[PDB]
Amino acid sequence: HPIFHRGEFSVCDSVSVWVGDKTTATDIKGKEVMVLGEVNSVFKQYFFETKCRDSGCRGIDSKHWNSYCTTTHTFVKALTMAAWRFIRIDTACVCVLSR
Amino acid sequence: EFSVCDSVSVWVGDKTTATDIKGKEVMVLGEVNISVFKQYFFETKCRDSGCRGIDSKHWNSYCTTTHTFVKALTMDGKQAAWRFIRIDTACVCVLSR
DNA sequence: CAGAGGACGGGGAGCCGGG
DNA sequence: CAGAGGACGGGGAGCCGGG
Repeated sequence: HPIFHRGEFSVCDSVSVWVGDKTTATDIKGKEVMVLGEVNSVFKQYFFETKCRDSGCRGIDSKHWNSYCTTTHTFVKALTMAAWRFIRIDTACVCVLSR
Repeated sequence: EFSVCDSVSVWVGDKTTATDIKGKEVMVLGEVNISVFKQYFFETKCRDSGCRGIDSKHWNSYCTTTHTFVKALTMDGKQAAWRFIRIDTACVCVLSR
């Protein structure tokens, strides 16, 4: 999904990228932290990030609704400065409504 | 304000099995070392009709759970291996017609 | 190191989790 | 075990990434 060959598409478009160069982050606490290049046997730290691409979300009933596309976040462990902590990684592009 | 597709988020700390980024089933180890830590994962997914707020007249629609990839310490034979596994991460709306 | 309401959700840092 | 195209997206295991 979306099942393209069947004509499907997201309400909000996203872009996904692998992030190998991360140096600072906001942690789960809401505080800014330094993220290490490598963690221990030894690995580079990589994060899969997915952001809103781009108004309004596609396919919305504008007679009843305001809408916008926004980036939501998950929490992924990372070695940070040394502590093993949850950090905010962008993860989807979802559609939020009102009025 | 609310989502077009309602999600539920939860902490999971009892994951023994998962699908890895290759598409293959793998065993997830209880704990990982540095001082030891349990592996917990943040998982978000759809709860449940179309999505909410959609122009029904013109569009079919459904809510679906999307996934991200998170490293975890996994069993590979008699060795430990640090592999990306698939984790539910959001609920989004897919359109058609 | 010390939870949860209203119906036609709730345990572990101002943390994660609204016709 | 060695990339990318139509236009009013592209590098590192069937892997990640459509009026």
